[PDB]
Amino acid sequence: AHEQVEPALIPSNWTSVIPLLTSDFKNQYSVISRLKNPNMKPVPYAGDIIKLMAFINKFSSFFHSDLQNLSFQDFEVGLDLYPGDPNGSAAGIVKGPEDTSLLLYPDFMAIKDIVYCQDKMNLLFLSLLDLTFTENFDGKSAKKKGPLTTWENLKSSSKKVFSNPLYRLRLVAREWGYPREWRQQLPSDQDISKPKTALFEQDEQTPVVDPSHPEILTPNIYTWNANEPLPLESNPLYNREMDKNGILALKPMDRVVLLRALTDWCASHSSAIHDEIYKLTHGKKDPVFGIQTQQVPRYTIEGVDNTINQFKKLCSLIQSRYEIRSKKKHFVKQLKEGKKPDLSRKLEILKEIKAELKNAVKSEKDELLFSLYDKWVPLFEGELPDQPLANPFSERLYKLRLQEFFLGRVPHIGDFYMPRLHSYGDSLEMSTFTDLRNLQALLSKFKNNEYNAFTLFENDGQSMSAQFKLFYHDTPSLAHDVARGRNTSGKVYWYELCHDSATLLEFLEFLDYKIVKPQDEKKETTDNNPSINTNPLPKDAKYNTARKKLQILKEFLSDYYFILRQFEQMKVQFADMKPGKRQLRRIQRQ
Amino acid sequence: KVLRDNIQGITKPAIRRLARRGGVKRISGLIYEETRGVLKVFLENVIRDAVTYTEHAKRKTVTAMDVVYALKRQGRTLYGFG
Amino acid sequence: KIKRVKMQQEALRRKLSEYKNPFFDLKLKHPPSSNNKRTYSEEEDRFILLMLFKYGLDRDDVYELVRDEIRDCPLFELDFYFRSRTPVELARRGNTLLQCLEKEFNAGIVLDDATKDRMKKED
Amino acid sequence: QRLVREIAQDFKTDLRFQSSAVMALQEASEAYLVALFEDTNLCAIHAKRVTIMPKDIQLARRIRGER
Repeated sequence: AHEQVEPALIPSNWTSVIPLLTSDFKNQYSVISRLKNPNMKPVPYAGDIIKLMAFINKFSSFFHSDLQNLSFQDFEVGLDLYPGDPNGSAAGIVKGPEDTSLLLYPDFMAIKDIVYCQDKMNLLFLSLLDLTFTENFDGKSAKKKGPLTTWENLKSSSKKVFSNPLYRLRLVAREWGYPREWRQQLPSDQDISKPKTALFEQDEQTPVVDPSHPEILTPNIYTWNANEPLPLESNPLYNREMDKNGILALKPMDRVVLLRALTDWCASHSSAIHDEIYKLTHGKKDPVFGIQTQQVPRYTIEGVDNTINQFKKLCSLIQSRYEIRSKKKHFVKQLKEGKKPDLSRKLEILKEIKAELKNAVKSEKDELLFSLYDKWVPLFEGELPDQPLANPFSERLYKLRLQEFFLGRVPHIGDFYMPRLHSYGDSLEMSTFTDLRNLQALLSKFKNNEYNAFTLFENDGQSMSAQFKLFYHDTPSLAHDVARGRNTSGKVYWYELCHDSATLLEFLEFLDYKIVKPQDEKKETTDNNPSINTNPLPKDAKYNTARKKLQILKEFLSDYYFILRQFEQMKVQFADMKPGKRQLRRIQRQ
Repeated sequence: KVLRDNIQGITKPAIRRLARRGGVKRISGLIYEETRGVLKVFLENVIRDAVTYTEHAKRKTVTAMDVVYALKRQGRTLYGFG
Repeated sequence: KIKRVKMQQEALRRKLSEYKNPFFDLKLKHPPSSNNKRTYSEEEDRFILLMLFKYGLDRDDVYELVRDEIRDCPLFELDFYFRSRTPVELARRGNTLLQCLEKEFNAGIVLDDATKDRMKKED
Repeated sequence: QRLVREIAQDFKTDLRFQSSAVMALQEASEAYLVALFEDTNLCAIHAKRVTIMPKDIQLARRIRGER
């Protein structure tokens, strides 16, 4: 209008790299496990592990470096959990096509490694006990610096380090609250929390001796039906072995439960971290778009292709906006007295690049964004402080609320989870968690495999979690249950997709079927589908954008596959800290 | 089935028994772990090469001859075992 | 103060009986916020008030109880801020929103709160 | 015997053991240990004390020349 007025970069559409998920998208029924296939496994215990890991990631400064490269598999083998069972762990895993026996991890891999993992989980357990209870000297203590627990600390001569913390914990636990599975659940289906236990009100006080106040503040009161914990002997907490034995004295699932619990009260009471988190998240700033629990990067929710299309559209619009901004009457007349240095350097450099970019052609129009993102960041000062396409993993405001092993949201299905490792402070050298540009660049370096296993571990690959798995989460069904009455006490919403490269390609194969748009909508994606995997989605145009995201993630997974299998072999090559110099002399000798 | 952590099965009273039979009167508390590690080392070397004999023998049962051969090669020839 | 919860009992009776899918329908933008770093988003709080009132205004232990649900809610275990908030602080929030619906319904709570009739006067 | 089994786990799986072998293992062990401590006492006595300390142990081990 005035000077083709600066098109307002509305935060709603033009965020930082950080959108939200709002968790109410599937208000319509989407419960069908049509995505089921042979390469799906019921894992009742995963998301618990997930919270474990994400917590550990956000608290890197608190934790040992050996903790920093831990993986899902570490915990599986170390904690003795096998997938398959809707009821916990399918004890043992069958091997090959048929198996009368089951793999029985020790009978399946080198045992020192299993021992090694177990020691890690004992170490983390002890460390968590410390962080919960070494709080008498809160946060800063005589041994202030570093994680509170070390290898020698567990390998110390106390021989029963677990004793006193266990004592402290069984003291504070009864009042700190219990999980359902460690609650003495009601046999009496009458002392539901909602009603009460017994009728303490023998009778209502109808004949008030004070008729002047017929109102009664004691109409009908009861005895209270608080949930109870188990008996102490029925409390696995009261099993003496952990004092010396450590965490490996239980049923596996119970171990899981106690770990989740230890995380629970650590977050609720480890006053150092407990204040630290609130300092970090409830400082003097709110989300750029509005306060919300769960958020992801932009390309994670939309994909590289659509986000770069929309952000090229954004780039063109905002470049025109800047050109408007400089030669603007009030702006010009306030420029000569120099309002802001950014309002000077930005304007001059944006003019030079308008000259050099009107030279750039429309085919170069798309490329100029990705070539000039380096100089483009300093442009966004008066604009959003962070790019609509920026690095999420540099924000102390989008730090607590962030979930990262999310890998994709898909309509009528749910969400796709990729626990890979820590990406905060430490573990950034090849951290897969980064800005879309340099992320895809690193992917490029590993499709052409410029960097390999030796380079991979030379560049902090040992502090890089070696292995992985792949999971899908059914948000629609669980949210529907929650908003519809809590049918669950032990129902499952996590399923496994692929643990390794071979299964990775298997599932890529299987998912390309889903990405096949419903040509069966004009029928008359594979055969034998109503039996083992519902490849043909129900015939409609609902999945069009769903399949766009599906193709996008297929792309993502192909891109990942290179580096993922590269780690998969780097570990095999370089599991042990070894003077690989002689290993390279192997090649130079040949 | 797995095994672990019997290095603690070497008790302090046994340790100080050995020390006494060695003619030592007074002992640091730090000695025990030191000893356990050193013993770990010794035992590892000896078992290692003993096994080495075992496999090249294509057997699946460690024999006392393999054991004696190993410590004799080390330099502590043990008599009394053929 | 005891009565204060009584019509708050009444007040929340209204709303949880009032909306149809309050976990996706509810509105408290009459008192959006007094003076706050407005950390808990609405639908989070919709659950809790749904959970608080599905207990009801027990004025005894609910804040203890919902923590357990937050300890146990599959969707709500996912927040960590929901955990480093003990029922003590949960009061601060919970009362606030009690007050928020209170102030939203301050023209609607007393609509069925403070009138009692007697035998011999037409009302 | 259990320590024997644990350590030997590492190199090959599912090994069997002569009990006689177990014995031979031990005698070798304790004799070696004995020589170790007696030298350790030599260290301590030359060091003008009567309580043994690990530095003596390690220094003797340095002397004999096992690295």
